[PDB]
Amino acid sequence: GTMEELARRVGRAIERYLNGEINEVELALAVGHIFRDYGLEELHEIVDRLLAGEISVLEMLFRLYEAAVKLGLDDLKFVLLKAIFKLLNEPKMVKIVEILEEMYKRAVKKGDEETIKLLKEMLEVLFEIAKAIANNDKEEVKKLLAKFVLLLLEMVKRAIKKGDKETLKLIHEILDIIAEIFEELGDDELAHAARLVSKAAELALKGKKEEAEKLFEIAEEELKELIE
Ligand SMILES: [Zn+2]
Ligand SMILES: [Zn+2]
Repeated sequence: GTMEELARRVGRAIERYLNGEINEVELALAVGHIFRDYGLEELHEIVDRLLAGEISVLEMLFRLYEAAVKLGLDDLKFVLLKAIFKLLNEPKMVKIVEILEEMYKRAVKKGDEETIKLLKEMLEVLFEIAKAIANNDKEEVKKLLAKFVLLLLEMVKRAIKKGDKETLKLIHEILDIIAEIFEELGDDELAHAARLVSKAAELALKGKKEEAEKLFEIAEEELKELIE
């Protein structure tokens, strides 16, 4: 079939594995069969390694995401990222990925193609965040999240000059989750920058978009200082 149903089938298989309905060998066999049915041999060879016991579920998910990036499958990328951030116990990152998927789905049904690139770059940043979390590199996670907040700031700046309103609400929700994550990581300046960007977005959405700009410059300057 189409690449839309492949992502749904793979997501259902991984969800069954995570909920405990099936085991590792059953998951490997089912996902390999799904990949072979759609003609994707490169993903099938990766799943063969999990079937052979060489690698684990998380490493296989990472390799599958890297291969899907090269192949250009987007819904598969979102499914794989959600599965990765569910294997590592982080509900907040899963919520961020869910909101990002909603924005991508809204963007693909219209002519907006500039936001697709932004969502791709932020997917790259989130993948790097997951890789740093897997290595327990807590210093790199903060820098990657700062880059993610800068990308969200770029998106909100682009959206304000347009008529989009639900984009502002989704970005505000994402920024609030990011600020909560920063607070739980024992940081306050980056959390303050995230909340400043969120406040600017909310002020622009409310109707007062003149006070939003000074907040935007203040927040971006602070983020650039804290990235170094
Ligand atoms: Zn095989
Ligand atoms: Zn404070």
